[PDB]
Order: sequence, then C-alpha cells, then structure tokens
Amino acid sequence: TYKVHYFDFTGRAEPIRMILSYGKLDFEDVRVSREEFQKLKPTLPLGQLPVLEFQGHMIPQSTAICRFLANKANLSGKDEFENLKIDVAVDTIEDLKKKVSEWAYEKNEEKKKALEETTLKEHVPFFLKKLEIHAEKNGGYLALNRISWADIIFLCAYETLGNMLKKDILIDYPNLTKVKQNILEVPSIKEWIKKRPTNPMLSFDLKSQV
Amino acid sequence: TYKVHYFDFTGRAEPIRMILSYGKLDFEDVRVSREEFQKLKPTLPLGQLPVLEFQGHMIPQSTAICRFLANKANLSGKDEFENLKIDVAVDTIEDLKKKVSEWAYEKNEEKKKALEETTLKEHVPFFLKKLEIHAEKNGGYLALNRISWADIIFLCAYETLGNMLKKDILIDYPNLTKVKQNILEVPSIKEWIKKRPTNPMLSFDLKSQV
Repeated sequence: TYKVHYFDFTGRAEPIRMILSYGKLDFEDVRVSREEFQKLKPTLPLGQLPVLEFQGHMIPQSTAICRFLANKANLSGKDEFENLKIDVAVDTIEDLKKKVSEWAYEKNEEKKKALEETTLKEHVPFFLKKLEIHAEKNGGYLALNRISWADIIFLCAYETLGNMLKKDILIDYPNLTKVKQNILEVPSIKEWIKKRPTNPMLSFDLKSQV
Repeated sequence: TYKVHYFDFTGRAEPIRMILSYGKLDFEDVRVSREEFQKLKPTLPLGQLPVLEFQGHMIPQSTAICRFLANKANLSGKDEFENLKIDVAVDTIEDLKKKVSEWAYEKNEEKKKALEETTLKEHVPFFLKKLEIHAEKNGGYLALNRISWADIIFLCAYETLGNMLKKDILIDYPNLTKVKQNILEVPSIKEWIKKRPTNPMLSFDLKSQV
C-alpha cells in the first residue's frame, strides 16, 4: 500500500493524494505535526516532506512522485510528446506558484508591499493568460484534451493561490474555470474533497464548490 | 531538425545540447545576444530562454525538454520506476543549485555573508552526501547503474557549482568523482566539450578535464 507522509495541510502532498484517489489506489495519509517533523527530519531522505512510502521505500520530491503515480492512474500521456506537453504545463504552473510564493513569503515588509503591485497585476495575469490560451485550444484541459495530472496540479494550485491571494483567481479566465469544473465533476476528486479534513486556517476551501 | 535557442553561455541549455550530442540528434545551437533577446522576448512563449524549436514548435521549459529528449537519446529509463529514480536525482541536483545560487547572486552583503556560511557549511555538504550515497550504490552512476539524463544534469551542475564556489566540489566525494569520470569518458560528451564555445566568464571549464 502507498503511504503519504506529510504535514496536516493541502500542501505539496495534496496533488499526490488527489492522484492516488483518482486512480483508486489504496493509501495511508500520515499527517505529521511540526514537532514530529523535527524529530523525523534527520531520517527523511532529504530532511523534507512530503515522502511517499512504497514497497518499503521512502521516496522524496512531490513532482517526481506525481509523474510516477500518474502512470498507475492513467493520468499520464500515451507518448513522449503528450508527456512533454504535460510537463510544460506543470512547470508553468509551478513558476506561477513560485512568483506568488516569493511575494507572499517575502518578510521585509517594504519589499513585500513594492512586490505586491507587480505580482498581482503583471506576473499572475501573464501566466494565467498563457494557461487560458492553452485551455481554450484543448477543449477544457490544460493538456492533451483529456484529464491529466497537469489538471490536478492546476486544481490544487488554484486552491493554494486562492488562499494566498484571498480571491478567486479564475474569475477572468473562463476556459480555466471550465478546466476547474471538469476536474471537480470527476467523482473520485469530489469524493476526496468531501472526505479530506477541514483546515480552519484555510479561507479558500474547494469543499465549498462541491 | 532541433534548434536550441539560448544566450551565448552554458545555461539551462547546456544539458539540452549535451543530451542532443549524446544521441547524435542533429541540432543548430542558435546563440542569441541580449539585444536580440530584448527584441525577441515578446514572441517567446514565456518570454524566456531556452526554447527548443522542433517541427515548427517553440517548446519552453528546459527540464521538460531534457526529459523529452532523453527518450530520443536512449537516456531515459526502461520503466516508470527507473524514471522515478532519475527524476528524484534531477530534482535533488536542482535543489542544490538553488541553494548555492540563492547565496551566490545575493547583492546585499549582510544577507550574503550569512547565506555564505549556511550554504557552504550545511546545505552543500548535505546534498553532496546524499548524492554520494547513491553514486556509491549504483556503481558509478547517479541513477539506474547506467548513464541517464540525470548524470548529464549532474555534470553540468558540477561545472556551474564549481564556477560559483571556485573550487572542485567532488574532491571528497570519490563516487561522484567516478560519476564525473564515467560521464567525461563518453565519446560524444567529450567531443561536445571539446567542440563547444569557450565562455570567458567561466573560470571552471570541463575542457580542462578532457
């Protein structure tokens, strides 16, 4: 059985959980507090979470894990080129997440305020418009005209960015909203969103959309 | 034919070029100056380099490009799980480069001195010790006990980190030095390193090791 070791939040592990749920792959969701994490860190392959326990192996690096599990869940591409398109979409989403995190987690207040205008008005729209053009071209997916793990990465990124920015990020992006709907309509994803724990520190919870 | 569009230096494109060379995949290395880049940037899918031109497509995201090209060069894994081993190794190398780059390009000296201490004394040895245990276990490769694209990523990171730290980083990591040797011994990689342009901004050039 798979075991997902992570903190108690929809962080880098939420896409792992959602891909496992999509594939109906039975798994343990091991939610570790910060103190247990401090105790565990010297034993963690990179001193980092999340880790996938599989076949007795502790496997780090969430994106590599997501790509791996996507083969088991039929969320991967059929050929090298479909996989390249998904990888491109995932890395584009990760770039977006990184700029918004760089701003949001900036700690010098003066730099954070200066960075806010540029982050909210330029970077976020730039990347979302590129993804919007792709969503239009593929009939409501970010790649391959069908559900792929890129779309799960995108749905989880949407939730994360919504909590960081305190706004629905897709309000001006109707094709990305269709992507969102198409993925929320998938029964196993709906089930996961209903079953998963509520985090009261989250103001943006996808549970309110299902 | 492949085109690698990048600046005239061994950036994020060097692993792309070296993988193409390994496979005898004919390519033009289009080295664009910054002024040409200033004019060209609005036409780049992400306004960024590198880009692979292939079959009329401008494909961004170097790591996705490298993974795609690894299938063409017989540098990919034979199954999903070997690919997972390669991806995990690549992402660990990228994490090391991230910590060292965060230190090296910081311009406010106070954050820079502190980052020097923590980066050189903690992070770099930690990641090198991890990569070293894998290199020992796999007989002189970083993954799969055979050449993979992970080993090319590692060789290019070796060059980059050597230039940022101004030291041979593998002197105390004999199995990673064996990785380096094994990869530099590959005829097409040696041929590429011999043929490739000299960059006068590099103090650490692999040309001196072949």
